[PDB]
Amino acid sequence: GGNLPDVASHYPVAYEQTLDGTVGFVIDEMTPERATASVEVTDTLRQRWGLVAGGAYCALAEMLATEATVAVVHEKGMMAVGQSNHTSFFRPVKEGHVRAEAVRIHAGSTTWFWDVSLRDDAGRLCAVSSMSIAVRPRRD
Amino acid sequence: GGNLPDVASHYPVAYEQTLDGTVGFVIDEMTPERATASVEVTDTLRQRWGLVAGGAYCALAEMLATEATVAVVHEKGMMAVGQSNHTSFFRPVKEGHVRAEAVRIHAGSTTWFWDVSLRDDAGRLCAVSSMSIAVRPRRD
Amino acid sequence: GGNLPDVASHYPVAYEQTLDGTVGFVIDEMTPERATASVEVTDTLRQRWGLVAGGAYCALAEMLATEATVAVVHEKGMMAVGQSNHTSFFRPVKEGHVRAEAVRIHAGSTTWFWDVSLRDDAGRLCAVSSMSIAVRPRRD
Amino acid sequence: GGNLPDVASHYPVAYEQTLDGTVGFVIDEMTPERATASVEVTDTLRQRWGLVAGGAYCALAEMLATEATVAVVHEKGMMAVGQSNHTSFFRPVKEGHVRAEAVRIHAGSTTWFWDVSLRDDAGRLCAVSSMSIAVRPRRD
Ligand SMILES: CC(C)(COP(=O)(O)OP(=O)(O)OC[C@H]1O[C@@H](n2cnc3c(N)ncnc32)[C@H](O)[C@@H]1OP(=O)(O)O)[C@@H](O)C(=O)NCCC(=O)NCCSCC(=O)c1ccc(O)cc1
Ligand SMILES: CC(C)(COP(=O)(O)OP(=O)(O)OC[C@H]1O[C@@H](n2cnc3c(N)ncnc32)[C@H](O)[C@@H]1OP(=O)(O)O)[C@@H](O)C(=O)NCCC(=O)NCCSCC(=O)c1ccc(O)cc1
Ligand SMILES: CC(C)(COP(=O)(O)OP(=O)(O)OC[C@H]1O[C@@H](n2cnc3c(N)ncnc32)[C@H](O)[C@@H]1OP(=O)(O)O)[C@@H](O)C(=O)NCCC(=O)NCCSCC(=O)c1ccc(O)cc1
Ligand SMILES: CC(C)(COP(=O)(O)OP(=O)(O)OC[C@H]1O[C@@H](n2cnc3c(N)ncnc32)[C@H](O)[C@@H]1OP(=O)(O)O)[C@@H](O)C(=O)NCCC(=O)NCCSCC(=O)c1ccc(O)cc1
Repeated sequence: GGNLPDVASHYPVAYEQTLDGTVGFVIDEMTPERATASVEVTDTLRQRWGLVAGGAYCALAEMLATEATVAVVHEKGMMAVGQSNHTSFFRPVKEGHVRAEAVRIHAGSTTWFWDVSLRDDAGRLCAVSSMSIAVRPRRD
Repeated sequence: GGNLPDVASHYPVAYEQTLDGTVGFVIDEMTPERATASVEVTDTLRQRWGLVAGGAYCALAEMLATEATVAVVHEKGMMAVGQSNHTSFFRPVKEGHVRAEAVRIHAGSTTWFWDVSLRDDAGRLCAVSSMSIAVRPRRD
Repeated sequence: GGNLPDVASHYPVAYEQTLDGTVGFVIDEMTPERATASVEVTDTLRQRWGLVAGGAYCALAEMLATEATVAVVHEKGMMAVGQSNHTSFFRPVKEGHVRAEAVRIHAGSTTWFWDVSLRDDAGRLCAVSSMSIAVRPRRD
Repeated sequence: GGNLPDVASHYPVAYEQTLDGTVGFVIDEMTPERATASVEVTDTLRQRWGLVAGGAYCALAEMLATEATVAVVHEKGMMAVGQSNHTSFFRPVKEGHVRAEAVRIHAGSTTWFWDVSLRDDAGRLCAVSSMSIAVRPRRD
């Protein structure tokens, strides 16, 4: 179950069948201000040229940012969803792992912003994602 | 597979095994200025809350934009990779298909820029992605 | 007064003393779904290398997008403000004019999105800005 | 003026006459990895609603990031221009100063990337800008 925050008795999609569980993401640490996650590179994470697909780093970042926000706001009657993701790609990843670290930089009443760094096994900065997370009252 | 441009005799990773083949993306039209693709929504595309993951829209966008660039520049001795992807999420998608249309808006010597709209089965605009593609001389 | 929409008896800053009036922006057309604006290039719009400063195209886009939203939402008791601007720069402008055209692509209850194209005197696409406009109940 | 890097004997436009000189931007520190600048808020920086215009944060960011790149690459025969600017707006600024700190996060051969934070007099983070800078061989 990816070590995601446990905020509800039931979720619509079991984690392992999600896009996230399919490609094998796992959350390591999570606090209100910071969170980390990682994944092993396999072909399922790659595109046909053999590099990790840009959308894999975006998916990693948005799950980490979104769920770190859910962790806080769910018990407050709020829902949180990705509203925008700007990801830039500095160095490709061919194999090994991708490690993500999300740092909360603003927590507003309606929008939280996380900066997510994505590093290879050598610790080099391969991508960054700025995630903006919409926070809204839950619908009934 | 998935009807990508056939520009080389073999590829590092078989399409059906890539992230893109796993989630079921299929390219329909492709021209130097415009390309379309679509995918059937299934759990493998969703996150745990039962909506299509933002990363899925981003990966559909970047494949369509990048591969549409490859189809032109590969024979000219160039490589094309995603360098930035800014995606914004307007309406969630729970089920059906996601249909993408990529329109080329600038074709520089070093950077091509594509705007990709992602629509649900009702035609509603659920996400947009601005793809910047780096075009460089092949190393090998 | 830049032909901005007249929605209030008093504004805190006279338009001519604004950043916008300083560099000489003027709105030409405005509807709920589309709006246009232009400016003459002068040194005040340039940076020290003699090209139009990237922030000039961003300022043009955000005023056009924001105020086209104000035009609709003000009389509804709402305020509208720029929440994010992603601008990409395809060709520099040395002299002449910059013309902007803003197309509304999503109008949500809390967020409207405008795509803004910025063209030179030859009609070439020099920059694009994706403006996301936050819409909130006015404070008292 | 404004304490920019002095890398050439003359410049196309005198700084005091540029957009940047008109609004009063001043660079404080500059190193190959980090740079700071600030500006006093006056009407010339604001829009009509009395808040600092988003374009002002963007122009302060892009000048600091681009000029910090110029200071390194100019002597190597390169030019540096802003190619993308993604700025997000967290808290408005009504008066005081805006202080910017640019941190270099990637220095590629063709693209440098800078993250610029913009803070008010209380130290609060009011906007962030991700600057991508293109680095190319000079034409003349
Ligand atoms: C975008 C947003 C409204 C979203 O709020 P959020 O992320 O949920 O943050 P939160 O709602 O927690 O509020 C943070 C601060 O925003 C302000 N704010 C938020 N909502 C409101 C509201 N309904 N009414 C007044 N102020 C508000 C207020 O300063 C608040 O601080 P506090 O008084 O609550 O301590 C808020 O982050 C924000 O105000 N950001 C700054 C927006 C900004 O300054 N943009 C650039 C100026 S407007 C764009 C422009 O350049 C322009 C130029 C010419 C022209 O003619 C028109 C526009
Ligand atoms: C970024 C890039 C160089 C990339 O090139 P590209 O996407 O491959 O397009 P391509 O290289 O095909 O060339 C497009 C045009 O860019 C210009 N360009 C490209 N390479 C060069 C070069 N090496 N030298 C001079 N101009 C060039 C040239 O105008 C070209 O047209 P043409 O003469 O070739 O017909 C190009 O898209 C571009 O120049 N964009 C505009 C950049 C811009 O104007 N940004 C805003 C101004 S700089 C940032 C700023 O505000 C600032 C403020 C204060 C300050 O102190 C410093 C900076
Ligand atoms: C961002 C926002 C909430 C803002 O709303 P807006 O721009 O003001 O638009 P508006 O509020 O007019 O609502 C449009 C539609 O959004 C939905 N929506 C808006 N607010 C709500 C709400 N409070 N509750 C439920 N649905 C809402 C609803 O579908 C609405 O349609 P309608 O039922 O009202 O006709 C809305 O545009 C939106 O829902 N966009 C889509 C967000 C999305 O699908 N993102 C990607 C999935 S979440 C990110 C992710 O990938 C993830 C992955 C793994 C993981 O573990 C966690 C997350
Ligand atoms: C975009 C750019 C080429 C620009 O280069 P830069 O910012 O100047 O950095 P620089 O050129 O200094 O080189 C950085 C590294 O990039 C790689 N690189 C740069 N130029 C080249 C080249 N001509 N050929 C091969 N690799 C290169 C190389 O790894 C280099 O490290 P090194 O071997 O030089 O030490 C580089 O930053 C980069 O390669 N970024 C990563 C691009 C990326 O991985 N995007 C995601 C994958 S491609 C998009 C996608 O998902 C997709 C999916 C499906 C599909 O069918 C097609 C595409």
